[PDB]
Amino acid sequence: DYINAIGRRKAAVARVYLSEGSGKIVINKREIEQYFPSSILQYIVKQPLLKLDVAAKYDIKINLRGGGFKGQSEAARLAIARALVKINPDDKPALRSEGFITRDPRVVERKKPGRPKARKRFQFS
Amino acid sequence: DKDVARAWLFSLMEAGQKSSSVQRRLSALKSFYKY
Amino acid sequence: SRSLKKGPYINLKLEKKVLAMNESGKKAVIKTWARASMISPDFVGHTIAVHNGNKFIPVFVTENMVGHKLGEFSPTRTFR
Amino acid sequence: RQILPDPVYGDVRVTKFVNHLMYDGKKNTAFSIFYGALDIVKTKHSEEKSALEIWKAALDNITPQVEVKVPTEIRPERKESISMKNLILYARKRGGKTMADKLAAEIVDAFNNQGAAFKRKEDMHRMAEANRAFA
Amino acid sequence: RIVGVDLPQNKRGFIALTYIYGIGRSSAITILDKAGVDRDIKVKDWSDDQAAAIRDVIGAGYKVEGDLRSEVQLNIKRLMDIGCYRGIRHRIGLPLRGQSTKNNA
Amino acid sequence: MKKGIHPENYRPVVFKDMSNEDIFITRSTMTYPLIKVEIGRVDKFMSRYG
RNA sequence: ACAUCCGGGGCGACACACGUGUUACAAUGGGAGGGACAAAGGGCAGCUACCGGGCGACCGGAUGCGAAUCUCUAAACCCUUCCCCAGUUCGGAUCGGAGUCUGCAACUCGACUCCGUGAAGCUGGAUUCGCUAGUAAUCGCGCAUCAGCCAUGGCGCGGUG
Repeated sequence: DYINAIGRRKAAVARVYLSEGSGKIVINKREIEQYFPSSILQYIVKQPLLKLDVAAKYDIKINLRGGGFKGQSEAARLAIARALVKINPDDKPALRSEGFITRDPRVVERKKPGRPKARKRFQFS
Repeated sequence: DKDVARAWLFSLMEAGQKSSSVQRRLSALKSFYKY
Repeated sequence: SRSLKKGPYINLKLEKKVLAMNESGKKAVIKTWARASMISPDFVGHTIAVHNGNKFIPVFVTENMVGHKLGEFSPTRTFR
Repeated sequence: RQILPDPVYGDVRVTKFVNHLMYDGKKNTAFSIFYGALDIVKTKHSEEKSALEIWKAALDNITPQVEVKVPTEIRPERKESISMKNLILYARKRGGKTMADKLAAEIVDAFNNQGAAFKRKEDMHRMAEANRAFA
Repeated sequence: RIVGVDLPQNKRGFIALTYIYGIGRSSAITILDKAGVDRDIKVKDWSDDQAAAIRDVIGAGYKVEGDLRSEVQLNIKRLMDIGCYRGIRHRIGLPLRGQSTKNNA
Repeated sequence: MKKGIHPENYRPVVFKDMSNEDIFITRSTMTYPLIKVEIGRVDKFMSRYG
């Protein structure tokens, strides 16, 4: 069968379809090691499976859109955590202990008029 | 005028002898800032 | 510079005056305000008084001036 | 704020050190510098120890104890922060080819108990012991 | 040695050719490509044939060294003696490419 | 004349121009060793526009 | 004539002083080759699919789109390699040459492109300013005015953090 989930982080959106299998994580019709050629990014994406010892037990298909690499990896991690919670509701405390299921609401602040940036001000003198 | 003196020392007087009345005021400020 | 497809920019009235003087064979001074006009080979040997804002600076065109604008020889600002 | 475990060692102290090391938000560059420095450390002092153990011992060696605000005790978090900042700052000040090489040299020196960071710590200790009466 | 110029003997071709007056990075790359010498070869490693090819490409084009110096000096002298705006700006020592003074040199 | 004070190794050497096919032989103090040695405006206007 | 039309100048001059900024002084860097990820916003004489010419700015045919439909949009990042501490493969000011566009017209006084030249600058005293989390720092993208543009300014957007 299929388990559907969605994660969000900044401008990145991840839609994750999870199914029974062994190890195939396919992102945008690409392998995980080819889409994310960074050990840190791969670890971020595959964090909840390693925490719940559910690795080597599923196939995941991910559709990511928007943002950069870190935002996309965090969104994918959130989506995988939500899918795991949907599959088994008893792992919610374990995932909460690490915070994989909390939606981080931090976004880029709007630039304000009369200022070079959101908070940085001009040199008064 | 305005002394630099790290922190500002500004004064302004309006008269025909402003260049001296301002100096009197600034002398008062400098003495008060001495200690 | 100016695109080569458009050719050089030369004031038509000023050029007509210069060729009229060439055909006549006489010598005189041509008073002009066309500071942006390019100097052509037909301009060599004449005297052209170019306006600079408040007077007419006279220029005697030589062969090394061909291809330069007329305003490069009539400075507009006075400094001392 | 939350601190991510280090990808290689699973430590928060490593991530904090990289955060101190980072310029302009280039965390990948800072991580590469730190891992490289550990590599020269393990290739040079190859010592019946580990690569991260030497770094931890160096931080513990160059950490200070008391700080004159009159002397007073130091919180553990400020102690760790000042130790990391001192190590990085003197590594930057010292000469060398690459930042990884400079950091590895300073880590080795701090472990071997001599260096600019240790000199700074000893000077702070002397300035602290100078004012024992007002304490 | 090459055009009367001794190059850095331990540098690659595409950098060491820029030490000649009249050749930059782009001209060095183009010269090496037209002569058929790989640009990542040290000067000391150039064969006699390769040095001859480079010298012959430098000749027949690429006005360099004393010829370029004399040409530039002649151009500057002509510009100054024509008495144009740029000529007087060069004679007096002020910017002549539209830059505004009173704030910067 | 004074033996020893004068520089030694005054062998005969050949100077060869690599770009002029010129070979010379001398006794420069440096079977000859080989040393390789290397050795208007109107017209422009008419060309642009005419 | 302190009213009014026009052409040519000036508002762009420089002994210098002050303020606000942009680049740098490099190894946490600079080149060369390859791989990947945004959001907002604009578009009718405008953006242009796709071909052909030019090293390039651009030019010539042709297509779709008054547009969630057709077009304009990445760089920091990652991988391989060189430079190995130098006024250098750092820096890119100044000046010389040749061009492309806009416009009746680019001299004073435009933007961009291609060659060449390649300066001061080795992290800056007294002093002084900003900020407290998706913030500072750093990276690129877009818009207003607008024939063109001196836009490094103003107003916004997202990336890494």
